[PDB]
Amino acid sequence: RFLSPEFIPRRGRTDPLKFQIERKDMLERRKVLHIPEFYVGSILRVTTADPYASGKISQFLGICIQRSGRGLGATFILRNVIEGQGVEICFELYNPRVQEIQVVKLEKRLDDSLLYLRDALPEYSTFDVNMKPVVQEPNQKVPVNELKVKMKPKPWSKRWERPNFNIKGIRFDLCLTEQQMKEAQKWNQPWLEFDMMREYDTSKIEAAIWKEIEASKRS
Amino acid sequence: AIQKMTRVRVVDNSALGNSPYHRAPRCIHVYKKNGVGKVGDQILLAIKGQKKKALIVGHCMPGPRMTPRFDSNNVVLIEDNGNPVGTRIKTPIPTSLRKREGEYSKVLAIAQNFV
Amino acid sequence: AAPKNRRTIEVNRCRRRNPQKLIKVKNNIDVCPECGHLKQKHVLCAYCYEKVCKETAEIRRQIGKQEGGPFKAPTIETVVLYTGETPSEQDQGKRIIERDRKRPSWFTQN
Amino acid sequence: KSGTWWDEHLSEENVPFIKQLVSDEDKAQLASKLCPLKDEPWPIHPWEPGSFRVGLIALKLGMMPLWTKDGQKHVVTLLQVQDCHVLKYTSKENCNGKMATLSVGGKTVSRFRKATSILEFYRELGLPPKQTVKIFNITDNAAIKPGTPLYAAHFRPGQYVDVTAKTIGKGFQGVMKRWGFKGQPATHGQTKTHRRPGAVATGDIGRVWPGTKMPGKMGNIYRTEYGLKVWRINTKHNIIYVNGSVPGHKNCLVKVKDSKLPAYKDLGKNLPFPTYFPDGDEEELPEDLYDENVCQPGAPSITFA
Amino acid sequence: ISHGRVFRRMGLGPESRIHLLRNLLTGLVRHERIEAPWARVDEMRGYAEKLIDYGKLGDTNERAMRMADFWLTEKDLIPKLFQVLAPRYKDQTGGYTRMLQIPNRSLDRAKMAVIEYKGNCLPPLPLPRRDSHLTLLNQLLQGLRQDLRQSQEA
RNA sequence: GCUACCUAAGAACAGCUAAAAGAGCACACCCGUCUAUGUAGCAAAAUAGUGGGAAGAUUUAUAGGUAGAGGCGACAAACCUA
RNA sequence: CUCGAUGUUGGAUCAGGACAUCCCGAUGGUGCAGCCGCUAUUAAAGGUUCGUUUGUUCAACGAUUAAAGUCCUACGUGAUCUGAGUUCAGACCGGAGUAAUCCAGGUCGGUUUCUAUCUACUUUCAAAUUCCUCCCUGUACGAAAGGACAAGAGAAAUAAGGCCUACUUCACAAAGCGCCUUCCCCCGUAAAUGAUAUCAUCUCAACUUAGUAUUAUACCCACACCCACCCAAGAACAGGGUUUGU
Ligand SMILES: [K+]
Ligand SMILES: [K+]
Ligand SMILES: [K+]
Ligand SMILES: [K+]
Ligand SMILES: [Mg+2]
Ligand SMILES: [Mg+2]
Ligand SMILES: [Mg+2]
Ligand SMILES: [Mg+2]
Ligand SMILES: [Mg+2]
Ligand SMILES: [Mg+2]
Ligand SMILES: [Mg+2]
Ligand SMILES: [Mg+2]
Ligand SMILES: [Mg+2]
Ligand SMILES: [Mg+2]
Ligand SMILES: [Mg+2]
Ligand SMILES: [Mg+2]
Ligand SMILES: [Mg+2]
Ligand SMILES: [Mg+2]
Ligand SMILES: [Mg+2]
Ligand SMILES: [Mg+2]
Ligand SMILES: [Mg+2]
Ligand SMILES: [Mg+2]
Ligand SMILES: [Mg+2]
Ligand SMILES: [Mg+2]
Ligand SMILES: [Mg+2]
Ligand SMILES: [Mg+2]
Ligand SMILES: [Mg+2]
Ligand SMILES: [Mg+2]
Ligand SMILES: [Mg+2]
Ligand SMILES: [Mg+2]
Ligand SMILES: [Mg+2]
Ligand SMILES: [Mg+2]
Ligand SMILES: [Mg+2]
Ligand SMILES: [Zn+2]
Repeated sequence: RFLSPEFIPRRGRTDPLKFQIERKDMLERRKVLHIPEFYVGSILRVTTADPYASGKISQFLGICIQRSGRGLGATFILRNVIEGQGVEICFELYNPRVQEIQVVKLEKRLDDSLLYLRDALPEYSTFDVNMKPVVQEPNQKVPVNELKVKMKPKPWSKRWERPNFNIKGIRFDLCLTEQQMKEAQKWNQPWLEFDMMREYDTSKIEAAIWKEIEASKRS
Repeated sequence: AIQKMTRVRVVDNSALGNSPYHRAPRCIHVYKKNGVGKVGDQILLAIKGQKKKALIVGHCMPGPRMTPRFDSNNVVLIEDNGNPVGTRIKTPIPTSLRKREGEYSKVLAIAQNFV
Repeated sequence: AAPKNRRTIEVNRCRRRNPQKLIKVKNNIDVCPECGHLKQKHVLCAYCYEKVCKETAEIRRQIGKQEGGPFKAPTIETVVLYTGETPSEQDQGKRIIERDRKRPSWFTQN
Repeated sequence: KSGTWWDEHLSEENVPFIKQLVSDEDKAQLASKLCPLKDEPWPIHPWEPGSFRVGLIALKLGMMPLWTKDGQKHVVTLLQVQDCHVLKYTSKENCNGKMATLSVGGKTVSRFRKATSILEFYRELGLPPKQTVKIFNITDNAAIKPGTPLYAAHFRPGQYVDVTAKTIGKGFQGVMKRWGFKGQPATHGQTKTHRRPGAVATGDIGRVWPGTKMPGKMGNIYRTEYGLKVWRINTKHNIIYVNGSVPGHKNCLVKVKDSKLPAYKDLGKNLPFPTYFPDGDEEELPEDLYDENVCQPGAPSITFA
Repeated sequence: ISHGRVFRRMGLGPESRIHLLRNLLTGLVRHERIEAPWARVDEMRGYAEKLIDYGKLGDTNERAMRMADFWLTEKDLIPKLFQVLAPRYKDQTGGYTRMLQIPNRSLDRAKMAVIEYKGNCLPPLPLPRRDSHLTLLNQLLQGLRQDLRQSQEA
């Protein structure tokens, strides 16, 4: 069972009714536009109506580097390098201008966020705009791509080596020295992982959401 | 996104923009009352010791949803009338610029790729 | 910034004796039914709590003698048995802390 | 002389019984008011130019995005009408003001926490107590009988409303956050002066003018957002989708009224008057009312052809 | 401003707060009843409840063992958590602890609280008991209840 | 018994580079560049960081000598018990 | 007046006021065709930019703007800040002097304390200004060149007040770099009728019109449950909730 991440509300004091009525709109839009299962690291091709484009339609293919937001506003960022120029577009999943979302290559990566690809070699962000969709077998585990990227010379957009980021898909041994890695460890917070009161359990929330999703599919 | 002192990248093929120089092209004025330039705004550049107007065709600052964000601050050199100095733009430029064909018709004619 | 003039006792009395500065009367004091000493409605009785602590301390000293050292916590439940009592059927398999006194009335056997 | 509360002296057995007892009476009282038109309603006059009708009290559920048929994104605030009833009517003569007034209350609260005078008022009305009561200036032809329930469909999409509520309370704040003062530089020798007001007046007057901007309590005061468009109405849950943001925190109570801006004057000719009576309504309204420009969730994807 | 900030600021910072709470929780598991400042007991009570849930996962759950290893500074108590405390609450889904305010501390007049794991072997605390059902008010309500139940069955 | 200079006889100076050194990097140690803090202060001159030097005209313990019309001074009218 | 001390330039911060108006509004005249100007009357609600060198106030220069106003407020404001300059003790240059030292000169360096007793003040709650684009229109105007006004439509900037759906800093929330809302006027003159003075005359004549707001409306408004707990409320106090008091 894959529950799209935008369905799980963030912790807070929002009245549960607000999330229930928002889910009714997400499910009504999902039967008009098929929103497929995908993860950060998957290759997508998104088609959207554009008033000023040629043919009044635009297509963009890129790797998903971030999934964020909740509710109707949930978005995802696609990244690609076109003519040597890196480009990113933040798409709204439920924006009515979206005509199709095609999963060209379904896969997961070692990290839940690939923002550090902006600081990696361009090759890791380059994907052919006309690459053909690779078939996904039925009831198969989502492939996890264990690629570790090589980074450009510092400085980077962010301190990717810091513990708070918890990035596992970077070849730190090549780009950083041993003294530089020890300095980064000064920001480690070993007590954080054991702080039980920060844990956010969504098991019961997810179970109730699945019931609402199944009811909609019958009607 | 692009303000005074911001160093920009000329994405057209004009000789003025691609000749080597010891100082990088720099914004010295934005033709906006708030002084902050976005895609489609004109700016004044200090380039090879000269003053030349340019049109912003991309920047790294996030914009509205569904709009492209670039890894560099891209500009195109133009004349005071709005004519492009170069003849070809290979770098992709946003389709949103096509809302301004009335004034930027000629600049768009030399754009090969749109995003 | 220093005081430009001395403050009079008349002014000082108005500040010091203002109702805000005075001690407020408490309306949540009641008598404890068990012991008869005073207590606050939302707080445990001091007299009764001290009595419970004294017995708890005595039992804990006995637990120490049985353990006979640090890092010797038991892996089974414990039952306090006073003089004149023997382990029940439910007390089998539990460490028995024997107290050399009569079972306190308020302490109910389970 | 010692203070007491409702379940202070109640035993373990009586606390559940009392809770169930009072809860059921509240539900029964609210259900008895669902047929206002069958309980001797006041005269229902037609709308006339210059007429002012009553507003609502709603709870702020949160914010949500919606897109228009032209492709533009508009964020909206969801306002749920929760047990909104008319409470009191004051004639133009007794108001002490230029117009008559109609008192409205919203959201049920526990009777165990209200003053005796408030409880006896609600006892005579036959309704459970309300958290917030607001006063709406109305014209004589818009009077409604006390006890009449009010619903979200009182408003219609395309209308403009004003929303009044208490802003988020930020406590005691400095001039920078409170008034947008620039403060002082971070470095170049500033001595314990980075977020301070600076000069507060001139030396000549030897005083500080009343109203001078100074540090103090920020927010937690009544503010009104004017000219907010009603995009959508959910009649099942009684929710109003209003354009933009409204003052206050989520789950707060807001006062909803017809917009008083000059551009929106005399636009109530097609609005329910004096209010919407679902029981009287001949044809039940659909679950959702949409403005003509709103993209409905089930509509086909936008195409620019 | 501190809207929605659910955690207190105690000790010498975030780490020291956890260590302060961990020492209180370790003492609670050993002794099963301790007294400490009211605010500190209130903050720790949340962890004391979740620790039992990890104990219920079993000693074979590697994640549960790592959590217990961190929060219990005395290693003889880890067997107690999994084999004594967790089995005792096998039939409960919550409410493993009870917290009560006790008289202010003598030295610094600090607000004080006693916390204990329910079902312990220690002498029972003088719990606050509700008024008897035989009091004047409770008897008047019992009659009202009896009457209503009689009218409903009819 | 502080400090300036001197006398007697003592003590300390890791590691690396160069291997020649009033040489470089850099501890202990000596000094006090710049900023903040502090300003009845921890302190009648300090704290934190950052800095100069650190085998030498170096730093330093002990005892002794030079005394106000004076002493001493790599002259700052320095220093000779805040 | 003050030397038993009223701290001395420019800048930062925050501005109060005048109008002798720089911009925006309304009018008279013009050697005012139009577009731009010049001059005068009325108008102080609102606004009045960012940089290079210089300690600078100024000034010069670059790029803009509807405009980059003139003044007063202890040349406003150091118990709020700054110390580049000036203005102590060190030093150098030129010059003066026999020298010690000196210079409206230049140059490098050089300790800015204060725990607020009193006065005053700490939500003047809510009507907003301006530019540009399109259109009018290549129209009025004019030989041509050139080239409007009013009406209407849209899109912005700033200001004020809020808010967190998304984006972003972030993550039970607070924020901007994000989003939402923003509504009246203002008097100078131009004209009719018509006497003193049987024409005429806009009238400190009686009078009529442009021409005006009792600034509109909005907001706020019931209050011995309250020991205790919780909170989007908060320094304390107060406030909201507890029908969530194992
Ligand atoms: K000291
Ligand atoms: K003087
Ligand atoms: K005084
Ligand atoms: K006359
Ligand atoms: Mg960055
Ligand atoms: Mg040059
Ligand atoms: Mg608050
Ligand atoms: Mg600042
Ligand atoms: Mg200082
Ligand atoms: Mg500072
Ligand atoms: Mg502390
Ligand atoms: Mg010698
Ligand atoms: Mg050595
Ligand atoms: Mg050396
Ligand atoms: Mg050296
Ligand atoms: Mg003598
Ligand atoms: Mg000398
Ligand atoms: Mg001298
Ligand atoms: Mg004096
Ligand atoms: Mg001012
Ligand atoms: Mg004037
Ligand atoms: Mg002004
Ligand atoms: Mg002055
Ligand atoms: Mg000072
Ligand atoms: Mg002063
Ligand atoms: Mg100086
Ligand atoms: Mg000389
Ligand atoms: Mg100087
Ligand atoms: Mg110096
Ligand atoms: Mg002060
Ligand atoms: Mg026009
Ligand atoms: Mg006439
Ligand atoms: Mg006449
Ligand atoms: Zn007692």
